[PDB]
Amino acid sequence: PRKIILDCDPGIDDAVAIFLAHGNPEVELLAITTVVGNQTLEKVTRNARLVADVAGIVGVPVAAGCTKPLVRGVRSQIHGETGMGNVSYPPEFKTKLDGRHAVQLIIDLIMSHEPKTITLVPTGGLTNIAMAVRLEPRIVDRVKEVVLMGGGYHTGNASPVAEFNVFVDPEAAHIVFNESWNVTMVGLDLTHQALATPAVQKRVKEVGTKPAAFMLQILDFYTKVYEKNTYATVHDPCAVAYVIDPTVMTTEQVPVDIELNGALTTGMTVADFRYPRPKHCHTQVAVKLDFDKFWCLVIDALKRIGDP
Amino acid sequence: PRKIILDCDPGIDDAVAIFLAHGNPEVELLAITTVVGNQTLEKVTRNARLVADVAGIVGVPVAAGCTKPLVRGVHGETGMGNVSYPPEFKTKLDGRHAVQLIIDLIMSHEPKTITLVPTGGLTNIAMAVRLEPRIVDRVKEVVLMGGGYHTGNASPVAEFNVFVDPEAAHIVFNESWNVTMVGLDLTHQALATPAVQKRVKEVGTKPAAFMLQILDFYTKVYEKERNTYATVHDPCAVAYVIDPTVMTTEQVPVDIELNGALTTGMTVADFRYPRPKHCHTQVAVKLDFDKFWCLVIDALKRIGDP
Amino acid sequence: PRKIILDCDPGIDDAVAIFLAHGNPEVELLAITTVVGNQTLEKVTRNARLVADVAGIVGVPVAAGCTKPLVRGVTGMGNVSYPPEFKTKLDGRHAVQLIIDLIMSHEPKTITLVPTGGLTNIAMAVRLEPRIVDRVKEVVLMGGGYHTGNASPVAEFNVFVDPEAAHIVFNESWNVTMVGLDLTHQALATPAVQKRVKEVGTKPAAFMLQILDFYTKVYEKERNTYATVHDPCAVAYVIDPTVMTTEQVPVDIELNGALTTGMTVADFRYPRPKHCHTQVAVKLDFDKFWCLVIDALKRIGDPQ
Amino acid sequence: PRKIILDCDPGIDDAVAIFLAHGNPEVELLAITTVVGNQTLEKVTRNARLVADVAGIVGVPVAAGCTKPLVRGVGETGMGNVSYPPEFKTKLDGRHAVQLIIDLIMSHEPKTITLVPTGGLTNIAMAVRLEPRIVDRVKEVVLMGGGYHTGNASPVAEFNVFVDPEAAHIVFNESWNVTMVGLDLTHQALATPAVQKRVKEVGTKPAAFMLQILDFYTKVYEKERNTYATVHDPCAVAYVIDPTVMTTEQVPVDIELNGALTTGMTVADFRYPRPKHCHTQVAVKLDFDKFWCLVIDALKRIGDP
Ligand SMILES: [Ca+2]
Ligand SMILES: [Ca+2]
Ligand SMILES: [Ca+2]
Ligand SMILES: [Ca+2]
Ligand SMILES: [Ca+2]
Ligand SMILES: [Cl-]
Ligand SMILES: [Cl-]
Repeated sequence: PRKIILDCDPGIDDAVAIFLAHGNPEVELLAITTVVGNQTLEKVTRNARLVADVAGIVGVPVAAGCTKPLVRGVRSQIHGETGMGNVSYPPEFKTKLDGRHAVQLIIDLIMSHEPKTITLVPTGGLTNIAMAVRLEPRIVDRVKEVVLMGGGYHTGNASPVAEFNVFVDPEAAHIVFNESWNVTMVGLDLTHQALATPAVQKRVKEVGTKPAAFMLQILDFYTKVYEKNTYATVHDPCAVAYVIDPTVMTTEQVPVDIELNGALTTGMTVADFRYPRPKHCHTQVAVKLDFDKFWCLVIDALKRIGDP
Repeated sequence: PRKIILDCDPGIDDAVAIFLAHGNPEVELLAITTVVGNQTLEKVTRNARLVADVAGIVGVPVAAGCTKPLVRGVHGETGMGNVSYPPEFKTKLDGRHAVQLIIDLIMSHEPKTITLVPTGGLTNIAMAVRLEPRIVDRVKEVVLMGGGYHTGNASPVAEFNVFVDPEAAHIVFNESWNVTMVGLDLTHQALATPAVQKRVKEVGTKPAAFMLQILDFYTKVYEKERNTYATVHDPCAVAYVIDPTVMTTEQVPVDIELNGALTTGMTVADFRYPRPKHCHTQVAVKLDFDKFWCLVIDALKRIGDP
Repeated sequence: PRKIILDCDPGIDDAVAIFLAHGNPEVELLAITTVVGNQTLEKVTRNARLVADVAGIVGVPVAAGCTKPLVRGVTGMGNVSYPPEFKTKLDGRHAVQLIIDLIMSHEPKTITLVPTGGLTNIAMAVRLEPRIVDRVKEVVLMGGGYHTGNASPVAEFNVFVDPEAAHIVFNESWNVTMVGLDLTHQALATPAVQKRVKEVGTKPAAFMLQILDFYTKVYEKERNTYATVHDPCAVAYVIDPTVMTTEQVPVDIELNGALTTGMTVADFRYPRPKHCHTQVAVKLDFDKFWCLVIDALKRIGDPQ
Repeated sequence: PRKIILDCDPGIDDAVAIFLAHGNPEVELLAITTVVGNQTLEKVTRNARLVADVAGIVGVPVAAGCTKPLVRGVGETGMGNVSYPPEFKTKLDGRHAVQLIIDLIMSHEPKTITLVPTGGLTNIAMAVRLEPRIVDRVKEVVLMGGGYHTGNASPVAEFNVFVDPEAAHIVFNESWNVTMVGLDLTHQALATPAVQKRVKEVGTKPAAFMLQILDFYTKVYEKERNTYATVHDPCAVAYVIDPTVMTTEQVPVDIELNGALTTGMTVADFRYPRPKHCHTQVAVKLDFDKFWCLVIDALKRIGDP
């Protein structure tokens, strides 16, 4: 399997990504690390433990990371005051909180495993990844690659041109996108295609298990968020899906940089589609989703998880 | 006919726009005004007089405008694209600065009858707006070639006409008048394919040969910027004035980035929903390719050999 | 006398500048041109005509200029009332065109531009007729502040209200003297100065005292100091350059910064450049400055 | 003694700061941590170990920190014209400077450690974001950097802030108390011929080391000067030793990150009315004779180790 670290801020779609990464046999979750986002670090960390309980994830450290973006002030109409819809939390989690800061855990894991065996899969702001890069620069060449859900070369949500994960910590994104490692940006241009349509939702329900139920409950809290004018798009699992099977989406190799200064455009992932296209480029952007293959991967992972 | 003022920086694109405006029966050129860009004001004013000579354009003042952008600073070519200048131009230069000519024409003509058609940097337009604010409500509308909501050429995200004077663009886009942005998203479709160039060649007149010669010169000069055939840009704005069904448009808020490290000069269009009901700006989307080239070839035919 | 064009946004301190320019014989006022500032162009143009009425200024065109800054967004004078009709007529020309016309029609190097408001008219004139730049003698402006701000921690009002226009002016090749806040915060209207103004005993003196009393109330309330009169300092420099010290240093205008937009950035590092077209005013000769102001009020007297 | 951590990029100024902290009885060095600046992290770390050897500093961990700024890109022998020894006596702690800083602050009682940065603020900012509890636990920060009316790296920016403006913005916008000893203060710490002769008369190896390297860099950087050579970084240590060595003013101070001309400026708001609360203050006027007395005294107390 491909070993991954899932760095996230759950978050309903982060939860679906955790389910996909756990249930699919082609990826091995080495850790779930959390970062401040559009819920406080405390809240998304509680949510990550909740998702890990529901999916019965054992043997995988869950470590809390950065409580604040690098430079920007902290930034919930999407995922709830909870971060996880209207779900009931247990009195007690089975999933313990690792004692390490996520940044130290990411470093420890990368430095102890063989080179080029871990893929980083960030699906929140990039603060933890950037901190780890600056605290231990040797991780950059040791990582296999980075596949992040974030950005948008021609679509914004947080602003006309910026996507939330980059927008909440542009400086951290700038750090991640300007290191020499290979980066795949699974941005809004891709993830707006990952539609949780009624048909897809019925297939989710036909699994008939506690995680499928949890998922559709949080997902129609999400669906009523996205109605108020599309179906819920489930962004973050798209990044995990690419690690499972890169043919699930097309990509294009182009330069991508992060705007830090502009009054209208801070947080933009500026992708250069001009000619000539670079024949060697460490960044690529995702373009077209294979919708059927993607939803097949998500439903297969739910079936595999069963009822822990 | 639609009266227009063509503010430009020829430029092969601007030359084709001038031919289209002059040849097409539905446009009345009131002036050709020139502006600095990546070429100097003096060079493009010489080019504009060459274009006017070749098309036989009489009775239309040609006026030189701003020599520098508002705030920003800033080979082997005989004449324009290896077409020599005559020893002296037949077309004279109007004595007035383009900024003053634009004001004078707008204020002296009845209201809501003149369309401004900028196809270079927006410096003259912005100067005229700040010097005589009454022109804004008096102008029918503005149809400019420039910008790009998901495209760039000067940078990954900015187009030349906006990039060379972002401040002037910010002025033009933030006035209350109706603005149609015919950006690179649209003009990338106006490809001068081999079949199109054969039809141009078959017009068989000196302006057609002039257009093809200069287009070829610039197709070779800028070969490294393309993955397909040469395109023409600026005439698309004139075409929109002639027949607005030549392209589709979407009403959307558009603003100009002025202080981005990577994005200065970007036309930032907000496509998010909900889209505002009343937008004074719209962006051009899809070109009617056959109709566009039919208009261009028709204008050349009608110009004939002056 | 040195011919000047006084470009202003009255404004009590602009009023004092107009009085100084009119009353002192070393300067010849060719025009008073107005520009939008903190008050609208219409309002400061009414104020300029009022000030011209009060001082009996005749033969000097008063021309209204730009209604808006280049790019940025935006019961007579203090408590004096306007007359029902001004004696001073509003010129028909836009200030930008009047500035161009005067410069092009006079011999080269005979006119000094004295801006004491936002620089919008000056910048427009520069871009519309670039020949004025080499033709102007120099520019002496009240604006900016190399180590002092008021509109922000680091920006002065006149530059802050139109940074792009200031950038245009400071980056042309003509000679620029920046009389900024570092200098003008010294031009204090102390009780002794106000008593000497009172004792001139003319209607223009009493006008200046009334509006500067309106000004002292707001400077005590908002800055915890006596009233400073900024704009006449720039006129004073044209009258007599020994009224203040200057230092020749590069100066540029910040346009982008989140904290520093509008700042006049002066480079005091060594080595200094041998050829520098900008200089900044530093130390005011207080007694000489206020002497010049009082002498001009006495010369105007109670005018025709 | 007041416990400090000296986070630095030696650097002859930093060397004098280290000598002053080591020789003066009022301060106790808990650690010397290094950060990239104008010279590479590797180089200034070799320099720090050289300085520690020369001063005979034992029992004080020397730890290498960040090799790059947070966001921005980056006859000499060893240090100036002093060659390194074949092996240093002073060993490198194995911890990253950022982890040593956190460990020291978290293991000591609250409000007993003063951070004294004299290089880019990258390590400090990283430690803040990795372990936010350090911010309330630190007694205060006294940094050499910035310039409210003076620049060297640009017309308005000082090198330490300019090399990592983002890390400065982090350090200046935390709630802890910050004293900025900037160029407006330090341009006064002149090393006049009188001072240099007195330093020479101390007659020790550290004194000759300081004079030799300062002379080297004074010649190399003398067209950028209108007067004698200046020491900068020890002024922050001097403040910790005796706050009356310089005057201060409480004013808001922020860091410009997106200016065309002004990125890296410490923007100090001197306008009235001054705010209710200020957690930052700037140094203004130096007690010249007391500062140089303190430096020469530290050199005498160190002796020849
Ligand atoms: Ca997420
Ligand atoms: Ca053009
Ligand atoms: Ca004024
Ligand atoms: Ca010690
Ligand atoms: Ca240092
Ligand atoms: Cl003269
Ligand atoms: Cl000075």
